[PDB]
Amino acid sequence: VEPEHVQRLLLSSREAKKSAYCPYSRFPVGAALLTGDGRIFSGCNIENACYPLGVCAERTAIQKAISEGYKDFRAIAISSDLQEEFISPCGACRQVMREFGTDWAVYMTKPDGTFVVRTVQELLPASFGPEDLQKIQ
Amino acid sequence: VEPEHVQRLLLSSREAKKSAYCPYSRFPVGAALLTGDGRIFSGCNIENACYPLGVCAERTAIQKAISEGYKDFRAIAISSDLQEEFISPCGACRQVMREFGTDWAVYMTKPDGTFVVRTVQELLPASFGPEDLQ
Amino acid sequence: AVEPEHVQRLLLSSREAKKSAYCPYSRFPVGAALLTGDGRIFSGCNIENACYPLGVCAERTAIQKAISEGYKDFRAIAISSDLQEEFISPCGACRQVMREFGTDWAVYMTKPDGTFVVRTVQELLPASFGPEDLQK
Amino acid sequence: VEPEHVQRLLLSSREAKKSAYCPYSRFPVGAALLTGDGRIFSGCNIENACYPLGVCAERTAIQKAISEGYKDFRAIAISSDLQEEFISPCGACRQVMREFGTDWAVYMTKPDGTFVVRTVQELLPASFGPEDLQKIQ
Ligand SMILES: O=C1C=CN([C@@H]2O[C@H](CO)[C@@H](O)[C@H]2O)C(=O)C1
Ligand SMILES: O=C1C=CN([C@@H]2O[C@H](CO)[C@@H](O)[C@H]2O)C(=O)C1
Ligand SMILES: O=C1C=CN([C@@H]2O[C@H](CO)[C@@H](O)[C@H]2O)C(=O)C1
Ligand SMILES: O=C1C=CN([C@@H]2O[C@H](CO)[C@@H](O)[C@H]2O)C(=O)C1
Ligand SMILES: [Zn+2]
Ligand SMILES: [Zn+2]
Ligand SMILES: [Zn+2]
Ligand SMILES: [Zn+2]
Repeated sequence: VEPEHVQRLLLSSREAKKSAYCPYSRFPVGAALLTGDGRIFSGCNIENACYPLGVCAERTAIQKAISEGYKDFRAIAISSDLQEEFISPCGACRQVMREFGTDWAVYMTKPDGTFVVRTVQELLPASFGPEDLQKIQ
Repeated sequence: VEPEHVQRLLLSSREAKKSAYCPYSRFPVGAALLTGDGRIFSGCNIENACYPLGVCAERTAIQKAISEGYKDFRAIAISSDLQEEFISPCGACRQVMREFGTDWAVYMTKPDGTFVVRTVQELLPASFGPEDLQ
Repeated sequence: AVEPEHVQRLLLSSREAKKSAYCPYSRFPVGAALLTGDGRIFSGCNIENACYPLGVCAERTAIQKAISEGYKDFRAIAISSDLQEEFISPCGACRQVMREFGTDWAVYMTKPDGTFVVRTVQELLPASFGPEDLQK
Repeated sequence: VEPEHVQRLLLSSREAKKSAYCPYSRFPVGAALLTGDGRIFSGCNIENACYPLGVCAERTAIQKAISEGYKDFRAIAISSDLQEEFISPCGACRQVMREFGTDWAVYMTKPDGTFVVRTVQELLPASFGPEDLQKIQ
């Protein structure tokens, strides 16, 4: 029913959630990042005794990709155990997503397979970015 | 919000920028928060040798306000030295703002005094929030 | 060292600061108070977020408050929590922020009964990364 | 001459530095993490226009490992272009390392291959950790 790449995205994010390290919130989250060439990098939240030091599924996935040399992203899907709410990315992840482009898709899903799609631009209007430090020239 | 407050808020934000500790970016930023009862808490960005450990002006101000017992905010103004564009809050700050409501105002200014106003909701659509964990 | 008077003021201040803690997620309130060179005290408490990574520790709330007011000379900082049988220790992120402003100052890790362990920033963060590494 | 695992760590850390996304500080850092079963996970610092949203090499590597299901870490090496100074992990990274043990090694290096090794414990004494949050005490 859904395009093949969307199927891959949803399945990978749901699978990625199994590796979540969240003994404090018991709120497992998984993510699957799709690059331009078709490769997928997965991620999950990894908390810390000192809450502020944890990391979200999206950034774990984006950080993995970049460390591997991939900066061209097409889309990223997110999965959680919230059955009645589309899992949405926090502002911090939106900012990191934005560092690598505003024109890519974020699939906010539910366990049943349903989802909402918004671009990074829509998720982060009038975004602060590289231009602020006059880095685009 | 009362224009009397808006002005005091905008000035406080620029004044706060003078304390900025940003020897790495050399991009100082100030912010001023207005609570529901008219009290104003300001803040500035404080960087660190290891970049990830720095903090933004908005959060410095919000964190200050909360530590003083205030959690009901009406607006927050931001000021920087960037001439070409209105200084807007990074996603992390938008998420901290959201933690305490989506209906308040964010004043994104330019050094000359002009600005654009947007609510926390408009800056962080379809947000993740407290209700996700309740 | 630091006079028992300032230490008591720091101690009472951190404990009092802990009352404002915003921590509905962990329900682990923490308070902190730092002493500047001129004797002024600034306090803070942890402030969490629905998305855990966006919270902040009590020490950084205090330090950032101090700096925002123009103070960057610290003599000592005291931390307090509800942990009965354990001295509350600052996390690594806070130690690194403390280090940005010196390594020779004192950190007081306390218990709810007033007992404490004191260590310098240098001792809590040895062979540290710092501003000097970016100059060279 | 160093033990094979040390050579691998040193070399991987050096190679991972090439993927560093650090246009703001222009200070590239690489890290390599050795797990108990011998697998190595690399990472690099990934900055953001808004400085606070950046991530260090050590955590990029640790998060990669955990996302893949590895929590038993044996050692991690760090590399930078700092010629006459062993690159040291920031306090934030030492806290993340500590979440997964205090008794493993950290190799702080220089480009010439020389290094200083300390355990997580020595780099983060009287640390705050998971047990401080245990329900019963
Ligand atoms: O969309 C997202 C919302 C939240 N989280 C993670 O969920 C836990 C609770 O905030 C934390 O571990 C937090 O990082 C994500 O990883 C993604
Ligand atoms: O030494 C300290 C240890 C932890 N914390 C705070 O405690 C909660 C649980 O990690 C989080 O809110 C965390 O920030 C401090 O504020 C100080
Ligand atoms: O809206 C804002 C944009 C950026 N910053 C700060 O500016 C520096 C460059 O990213 C960093 O110190 C960053 O924290 C703020 O304080 C507020
Ligand atoms: O040991 C380390 C010290 C610093 N960093 C990174 O170097 C840049 C300067 O703070 C930042 O990008 C910072 O994250 C590392 O990744 C490792
Ligand atoms: Zn996030
Ligand atoms: Zn910010
Ligand atoms: Zn801390
Ligand atoms: Zn680090």
